Amino acid sequence: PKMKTHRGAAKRVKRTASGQLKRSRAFTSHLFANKSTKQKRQLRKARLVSKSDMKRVKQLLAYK
Amino acid sequence: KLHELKPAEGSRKERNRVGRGVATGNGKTSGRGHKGQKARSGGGVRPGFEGGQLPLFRRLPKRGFTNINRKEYAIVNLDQLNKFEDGTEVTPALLVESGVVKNEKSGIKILGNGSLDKKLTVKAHKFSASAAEAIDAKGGAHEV
Amino acid sequence: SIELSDAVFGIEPNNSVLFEAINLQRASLRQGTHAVKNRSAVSGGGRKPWKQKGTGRARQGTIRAPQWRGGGIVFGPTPRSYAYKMPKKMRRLALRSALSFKVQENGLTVVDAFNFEAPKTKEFKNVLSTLEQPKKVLVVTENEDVNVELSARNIPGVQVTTAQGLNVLDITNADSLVITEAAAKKVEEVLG
RNA sequence: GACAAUGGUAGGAGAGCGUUCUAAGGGCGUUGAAGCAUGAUCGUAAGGACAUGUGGAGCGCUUAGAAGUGAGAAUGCCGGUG
RNA sequence: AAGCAGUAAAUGUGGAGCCGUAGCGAAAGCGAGUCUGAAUAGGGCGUUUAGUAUUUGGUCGUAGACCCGAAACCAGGUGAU
RNA sequence: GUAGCGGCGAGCGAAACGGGAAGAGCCCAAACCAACGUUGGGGUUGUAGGACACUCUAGUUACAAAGGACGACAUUAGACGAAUCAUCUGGAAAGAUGAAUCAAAGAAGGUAAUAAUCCUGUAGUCGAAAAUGUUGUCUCUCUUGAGUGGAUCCUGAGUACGACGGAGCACGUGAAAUUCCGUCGGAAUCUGGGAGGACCAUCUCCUAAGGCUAAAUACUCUCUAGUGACCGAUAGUGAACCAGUACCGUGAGGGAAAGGUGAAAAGCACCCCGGAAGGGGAGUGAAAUAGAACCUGAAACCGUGUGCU
Repeated sequence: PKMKTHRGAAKRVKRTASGQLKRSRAFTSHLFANKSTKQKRQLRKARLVSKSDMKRVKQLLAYK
Repeated sequence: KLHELKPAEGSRKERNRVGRGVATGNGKTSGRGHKGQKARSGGGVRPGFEGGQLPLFRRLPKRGFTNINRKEYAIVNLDQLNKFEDGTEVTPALLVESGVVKNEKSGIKILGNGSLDKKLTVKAHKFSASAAEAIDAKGGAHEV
Repeated sequence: SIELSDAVFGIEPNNSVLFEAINLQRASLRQGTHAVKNRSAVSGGGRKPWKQKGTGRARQGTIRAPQWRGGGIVFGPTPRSYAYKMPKKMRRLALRSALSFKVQENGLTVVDAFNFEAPKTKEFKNVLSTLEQPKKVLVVTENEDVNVELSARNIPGVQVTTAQGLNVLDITNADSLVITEAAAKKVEEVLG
């Protein structure tokens, strides 16, 4: 039948204009006294899913 | 003629059959390998991952939410309005008929991308700042 | 005498769409209605023929396994359908190309109305002989002509169709085309 | 014509042989079809013909389409015989 | 597309619907430019702004899914010749 | 595969709108009226209906109330129904060579071989004692058709709802509305009551706690008529043969193998070897190595004789 979509993946990425995926950053939940000021400033900027990971989870997000 | 039928060149290809002797190239193992999980009938691992280390979509956090009362507008640019002759009235009842708007979601919004070079009158739900002056630069008026 | 517009009967045939339409019509005439029995469908074979080990014999689980004699068939034929569809604009081209191919080889003649009063096969045979037509011929009518249809339906190689229901297989199969002027005009108008 | 290349497991790519059925066209057959046996025949390969014996009623060829399409191994299944 | 007509027929009608023509932002929202930011000051993602319907071939997912092979588990019954 | 649910993991997964098939709606409890709690009338609702007082006239037997009498099609047997003669091979002609005919009939099967014109049939038409279905034109059985005013009265009670423990809604008690069960408490009476995803206020929609209703939808043990780029005896139902049979088990239960003479039995009169089985002649047949262990008859394997060693 119809192919199902990974609901957990749909809550973490968004598709860009050229078909790429825009993701968020990790290591930002708590324990902020153990990280430098420069580290925390640069962890607030979004990134892109790498090409190595894209080849593995491309079928998961096909309706997105 | 029914007794000379020729399909288009380069439009048909014969399929591949495995396990039909060693001269074909896919005889014994049928392109699978030797003695693995992926060499058995029943597949391998899930498309995401199976076992192993933490998956990528498990070590990243969720972001944002969604709005129940979201409105989406069908956008028509200035260049797309050159079809209508100058000095005529343009209505959402006319843009749909003329073939410019296929699906009117919540309204018509005029975006000023291009060049008008016309003398027409258009009414729509919303207008952009750039499209407001361009319509009135050469003459005309807009009504909401 | 009369002249038809060159959009129909006056264009270069397109062999790709014609072949696709012929294949489509041939495949849509096919019903599967074929099936076999798999491992679960065959009667019996619930127990185990013998224990896993203890005697020198091959290990077996059921008496209805594929390698046995009388067991189920794996990956046989299954009932399904073979029909498929093609865009509407491409179907019109597949018919005009057939008509143009028919008219290029001088295989299209126009006659007046058929004022048949009674169904007579001999009269139709004579009028075919007078027109000097081959063994295979297709004739169209403006509507369903009952008297014309009752005759000519027992002569081999003779088939009758209406103006609206023109087929792609029929035009290609027939050797010659005989059309009435009213039906020719209706075909020129209704068909693009 | 002139030159250059052509050992190969896992595996990737391309061109082909053969079997069963269908559409159209065109053929063979009691003056003998398929099948079966023999022969010192033909093509680069899978393979294709011809003649002779048996056989007694169906079968090839060309272009397309479809698939229950190819067997030496599984202490494989059934029958026959050492 | 479903439906109606038509030979279980391949063909007409049927424009609910779907994809594309414009992106950015969690969102309000703005719009060839948007977000962050006091500040296009810099930076991220966009301005390619040609696709779409059907079908041959390759691969993946859901269904037993290339085939044969367990020690075991649950439910309903038959047995103290 | 959207919104959502989810050790937010594996995974589960909607509705309204819009396009179509089909498409009729009614009857009860109460206020009121006369008998002896009973039976009749009245009355069925949200643009609020009715009792009460006011001038006040379509049989629907598929729901809406329940039993029967009036002619036309359809099944359960059938009947008519066009057209060919020669020669060659052959045991046999339907094949080949030549000349004709029919066709609203060139579907199919059988005939000593491959037949539109040899047979049974097909296209078309006709036919029904008697039984059974559907239908439609009269019989027959019921029948009170309309609006302004609202004093007063009636409109479903251990019901709605709440707490505790569960279940079901796509929704795992979660901010969980909407609805069911068990226990315990427990309301109001058109200024009434419920809903619009906790809850309150304003607006909008509706009127629970009584009961029936055809059509579009799903399925095939059977009856008639048909089809297939479905099998052709290790295949197709386990079963083409008198198969759920042989046979195996205390029992529940399991479960096979086996089709073919020839067109026609015309199935070998008679002679010879025996005790018989079998064989050699003769005869029937186109063919008897087609002799009923019978169409063709591969391989493994078992025997006889020969050229070279």
